[PDB]
Formats: sequence, structure tokens, C-alpha cells
Amino acid sequence: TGCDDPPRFVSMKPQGTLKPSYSPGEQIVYECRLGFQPVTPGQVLALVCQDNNTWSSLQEGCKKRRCPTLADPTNGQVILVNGSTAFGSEVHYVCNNGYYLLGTNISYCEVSSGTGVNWSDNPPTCEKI
Amino acid sequence: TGCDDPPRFVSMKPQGTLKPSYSPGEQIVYECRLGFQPVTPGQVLALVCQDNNTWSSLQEGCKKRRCPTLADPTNGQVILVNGSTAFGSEVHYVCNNGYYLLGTNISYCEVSSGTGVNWSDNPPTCEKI
Ligand SMILES: *[C@@H]1O[C@H](CO)[C@@H](O[C@@H]2O[C@H](CO)[C@@H](O[C@@H]3O[C@H](CO)[C@@H](O)[C@H](O)[C@@H]3O)[C@H](O)[C@H]2NC(C)=O)[C@H](O)[C@H]1NC(C)=O
Ligand SMILES: *[C@@H]1O[C@H](CO)[C@@H](O[C@@H]2O[C@H](CO)[C@@H](O)[C@H](O)[C@H]2NC(C)=O)[C@H](O)[C@H]1NC(C)=O
Ligand SMILES: *[C@@H]1O[C@H](CO)[C@@H](O[C@@H]2O[C@H](CO)[C@@H](O)[C@H](O)[C@H]2NC(C)=O)[C@H](O)[C@H]1NC(C)=O
Ligand SMILES: *[C@@H]1O[C@H](CO)[C@@H](O)[C@H](O)[C@H]1NC(C)=O
Ligand SMILES: [Cl-]
Ligand SMILES: [Cl-]
Repeated sequence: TGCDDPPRFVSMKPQGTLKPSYSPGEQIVYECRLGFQPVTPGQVLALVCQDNNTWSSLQEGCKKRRCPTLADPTNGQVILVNGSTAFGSEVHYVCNNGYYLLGTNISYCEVSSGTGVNWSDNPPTCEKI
Repeated sequence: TGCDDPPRFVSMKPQGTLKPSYSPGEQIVYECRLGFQPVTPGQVLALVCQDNNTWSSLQEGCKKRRCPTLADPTNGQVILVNGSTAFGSEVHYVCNNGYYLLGTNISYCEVSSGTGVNWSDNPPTCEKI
């Protein structure tokens, strides 16, 4: 009879398109989601439909990427409102009294190319008034 | 003779309605599309039919707005399937085993007001079974 629905993972997704049923011996190859990277590069991540008609056990193979850390602009400050620079986080820029924020005040950690995250915007500056 | 077809832009559209033909000296003012915002606010964006009957050079002036970042619901997870919270992306909500999803499982980053994007739905929760 075989294996039906593959489990959903935190950090991975099926590499290709899933079919309705799987028979013993067939495998689904997984790959990191957007914004995640391999825990151990080169490691092949796969589920196998087994003879006892179960899905085999697959350890989570990927981890959330991080954007580069960010310095305070001169005469102002960057706030890691989400507690980190992990993918899917944002940062808030503010300026000190007497200064005016020139540029973007919120920046987002996003996928830049297939491999890599980056901040959506450059840092602003704090200009004197 | 004059200038005929103004180029269509990635991030901008003409502010008003276009006429069949333009003469040298006339200008078409551009504005951000729905779901975009100025790259450098204040900067006036316009094409001008020049005297050499060409359209002037206009850099792309706007950039895709972003929706606010999203936290994983307790006992579950939000998946930025498109790699960002940019206008016109979606996120998927999933719950851990033992938990069911109470609410909407897909949220879309949409235009909310003239200036503004927001998610189409509030986050669901994950409740025990
Ligand atoms: C954001 O990511 C979502 C999820 O991956 C994208 O939507 C998905 O788009 C794929 C195509 O890339 C759709 O696949 C299609 O499946 C149908 C049958 O399901 C098939 O007839 C087609 O030939 C095609 O293979 C998929 O259904 C769709 N999934 C969902 C949940 O909407 C979306 O395109 C991405 N958005 C942006 C802005 O990049
Ligand atoms: C289905 O068969 C597989 C064997 O291919 C079982 O996996 C093994 O299970 C034992 C006991 O749980 C472990 O000590 C081994 O390390 C497992 N091997 C592998 C490769 O995973 C699996 O438990 C079986 N499942 C059911 C429901 O019968
Ligand atoms: C990162 O932190 C921001 C700021 O606290 C979170 O965005 C706020 O979320 C609250 C609800 O928790 C909303 O009421 C606000 O509208 C959001 N603020 C802004 C400026 O949009 C965001 O959810 C957090 N992101 C992650 C990934 O945890
Ligand atoms: C047209 O004239 C402008 C100067 O107003 C010049 O910058 C542009 O390169 C010219 N282009 C052509 C095709 O003649
Ligand atoms: Cl810091
Ligand atoms: Cl996240």
C-alpha cells in the first residue's frame, strides 16, 4: 500500500514536487527553505518510504540564516527589536536629539540570492539640524 | 514631430492620464505604484520630451514597500515562503504536532491605504487538541 503524506519540517522543504502516494523504496529529497542554511554542508537530506510502510526518520537538517550585525550610525542607534539578525527579523534606526534620520528607518533581513540573506536597506545617517 | 510612447517603469506610473503625442518641453510626472514607496522621498520623478525628440533619462524612483515582520505563533511557526515580507508576498502558518491552527493559515502583504501595506489577516493561534 505504501506511504501517504510526508511530514512537514521546520527548516527544510521537498526539493521537487510531491506526488499523492509513495511506494516502499521511494525517497523524497529535502532542501533548505529560503532563509535557512545546512547544519552540515553537503549532507544529503532525504526521507525513504520503508518496507513497514512508514516514513523514515529525518533530523532537521538546516538552520535559520543570519544577516550581518549592524553598527549604530553616528549620532544615533540601531535597535534589534527582534533580539537578533536572523532571517525574518527587522531593525529600527533612530537618531539622537538634534539629529534627523536621513534614509530608511526600518530594515529587514531577507533572501538576497538563492544562497544568502541581506538587509533590505542601507543604514540611514543622523544629520545635524 | 515630437515624443510618442513614454516607457513603462518597474516601480512608477504616470501620475495623470497620458495623451497620444507629446511635444518637446512637455513633461510627464511619475509617481510610485501601489505598494511601492520613494527611494529618496521628496525627489521629483519626471520624464521630459527633450529637443532631440528623445525621452529624457529617468532612474527608477520607487521601491517595493514591506509588511511588518511576523513572529512564530506559540507552538507553531510562520514560514516566509517568498523570502521576505515585501508587498505581494505571502506567509504560511503551521502548528506543531498536538496543536491545531485557529485562524487563517495564509496571510498576504497587500495595499492597506494609499500609503501603506499590511497583512491581509491577523496571525492564527495554535491550540491544544
Ligand atoms: C510565494 O511562494 C508561494 C509558495 O511557493 C508561491 O506560490 C506557489 O507557486 C507555485 C509555482 O511556483 C505553484 O505551483 C503550481 O501548482 C499547481 C497545482 O498546485 C500547478 O498546476 C502549476 O503548474 C504549478 O506547478 C503553487 O501552487 C503555489 N503555491 C501556493 C500555496 O500558492 C508564490 O508564487 C510565491 N510568490 C511570490 C511573490 O514569489
Ligand atoms: C520501520 O523499520 C525501520 C527499519 O528500517 C525501523 O527503524 C529502526 O528502528 C529501530 C527501533 O526503533 C532503531 O533501533 C533503528 O535505529 C532504526 N533504524 C533506522 C534506520 O531508522 C522503524 O522503527 C520501523 N518502524 C515501525 C513503525 O515499524
Ligand atoms: C520584531 O519586532 C517587531 C516590533 O516589536 C514586531 O512587530 C510588531 O509586532 C506587534 C505585535 O507583536 C505589532 O503590533 C506591531 O505592528 C509590529 N511593529 C511594527 C513596527 O511593525 C515583529 O512581529 C517582530 N518580528 C519577529 C520576526 O519576531
Ligand atoms: C538628447 O539631449 C540630452 C540633453 O538635453 C542629452 O543628455 C541626451 O543624451 C540626448 N540624447 C540623444 C539620443 O540625442
Ligand atoms: Cl547593537
Ligand atoms: Cl521568522
